[PDB]
Amino acid sequence: APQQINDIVHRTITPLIEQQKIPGMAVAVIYQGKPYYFTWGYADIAKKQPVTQQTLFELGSVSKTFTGVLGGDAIARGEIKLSDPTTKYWPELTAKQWNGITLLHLATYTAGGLPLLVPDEVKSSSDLLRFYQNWQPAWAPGTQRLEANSSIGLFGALAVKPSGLSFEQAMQTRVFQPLKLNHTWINVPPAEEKNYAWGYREGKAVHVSPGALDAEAYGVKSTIEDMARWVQSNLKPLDINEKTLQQGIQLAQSRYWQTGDMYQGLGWEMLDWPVNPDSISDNKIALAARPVKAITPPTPAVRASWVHKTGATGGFGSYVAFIPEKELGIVMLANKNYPNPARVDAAWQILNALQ
Ligand SMILES: C=C1CS[C@H]([C@@H](C=O)NC(=O)[C@H](CCCCN)NC(=O)CC[C@@H](NC(=O)[C@H](C)NC(C)=O)C(=O)O)N=C1C(=O)O
Ligand SMILES: [K+]
Repeated sequence: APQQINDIVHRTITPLIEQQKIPGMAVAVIYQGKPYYFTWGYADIAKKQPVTQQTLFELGSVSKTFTGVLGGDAIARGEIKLSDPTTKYWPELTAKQWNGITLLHLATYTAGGLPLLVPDEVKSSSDLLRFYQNWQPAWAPGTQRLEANSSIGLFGALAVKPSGLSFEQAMQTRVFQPLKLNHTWINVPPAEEKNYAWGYREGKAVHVSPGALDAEAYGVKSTIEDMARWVQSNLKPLDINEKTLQQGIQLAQSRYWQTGDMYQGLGWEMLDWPVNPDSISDNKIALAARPVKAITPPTPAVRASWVHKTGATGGFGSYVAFIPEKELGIVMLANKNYPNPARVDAAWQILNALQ
């Protein structure tokens, strides 16, 4: 890389790895549209496998950006509308609380207090219908935001219903394959297992456990090369040749709701750039309910934005940020779940120094 990039990334990430005891890390910076890669540590401590540009990391909540874009692509295809009632796509959802809950609400965590996780004792398609039928909202729809894998995960499952495809098949054919994300996976194939990093949680090697709507909310594993390509695609959607996908990326960066200085997209979250770095979590907050103000109608993707998403599984911590008006971006993938503020701090320190 150019020495300026080299030096800001290594002076920022080296002490981050130290302080947070991160076993393994990959970083990509996208600087004038062009990726630059950096790796440290181990992907598997016991087997002494290093992190490389081909290491797969669990993206956790960053997976939601893929679900938001796949949903955007389905809207652009005319298969769904965000204004549609949920019940249009799941008619057996007959319980009265669902009257007035739209796909917009599900995609943006505004349905009225759907939980962070679907309960572990929900396995089957009948178990999932009972869970949603029996769920009692705390709030009226479109009033309060509570980040929820049960919310955006249901959005993703319903958004693909009119295509006739499974969620994975729609994701593969409509998002991963057009963007040449050939080492990005909902289910890691046997051939790629040698590249799949272990996560580490209290010294113990761990992968993300199966659960209900886990592909749709937190199930994507990717490399630092494919995640750099995902940032480039989201920075510059008009270079994408597949029309509905280009439009789906644009819809995922539209501003649907405002809480404080943040704006809720489909998966992506946004602030106005330039951004105060204390204004940009899990500083160990298990549940953070916030009032939202509708942006009526949604603002199309603002190029002067800090667009980002954090992500965690038990063993992994991910972070993606980018600034369309500067052609700048960053992906940080780690095999430890370390505090969200340390992620945002390091990302800001890097990108600020490069504009
Ligand atoms: C801020 C949010 C919004 S929703 C967001 C969301 C996206 O990243 N989180 C998840 O999907 C969470 C991650 C929780 C991190 C450690 N507690 N759940 C999962 O990924 C799946 C369940 C998870 N199950 C577990 O029992 C734990 C966390 N794993 C281990 C190894 O102990 C697993 O890894 O298999 N999590 C939070 C939160 O409060 O932790
Ligand atoms: K599943």
